[PDB]
Amino acid sequence: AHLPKVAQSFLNLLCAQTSLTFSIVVLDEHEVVPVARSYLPQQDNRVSPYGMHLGNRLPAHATSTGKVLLSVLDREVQIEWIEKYGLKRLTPYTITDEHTFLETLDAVRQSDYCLSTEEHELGVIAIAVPVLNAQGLTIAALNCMSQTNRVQPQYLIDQVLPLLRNTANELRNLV
Ligand SMILES: O=C(O)c1cccc(O)c1
Repeated sequence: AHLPKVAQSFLNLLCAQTSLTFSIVVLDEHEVVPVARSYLPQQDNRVSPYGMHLGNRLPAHATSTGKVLLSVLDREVQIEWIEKYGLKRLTPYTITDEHTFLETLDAVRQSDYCLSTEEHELGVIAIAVPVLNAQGLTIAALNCMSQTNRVQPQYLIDQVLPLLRNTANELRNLV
């Protein structure tokens, strides 16, 4: 896929609303790649953690995005994926057990969102949702990253998640 241009407007929309950082993320093998991000120069600075700036590749098993994108696959394909690349711990909170990681991916499947709190880098939080195409294929993930000292976990649940779901929903018809 190569359609990050029409999405740039929705992301700035979500940021001007909430002062946070939104992105579209693509799964490549075992790392996930940001392909668009919300940028408003009048209020956002250009210094950002690992992966909040566009370009950087992060491991799938520690990001809210990456866990969302693995939940779609079948269980045996997930298993064959955890076998290949493994789960290297990065913070005191990374999911490194296998039975635990499968039961998360099944819960992110059923529930359609993933909140990951400090599971890749200390002081960073994110909520992600799947972004589908017309055919219903999961094609990317849309996520909201911030620092745990500025945003509380239920604001992400109570407020961001509704907006996230509306925005994913209106992309579906355009991609
Ligand atoms: O959970 C994420 O998608 C995420 C995004 C950026 C940095 C990070 O540590 C995690």
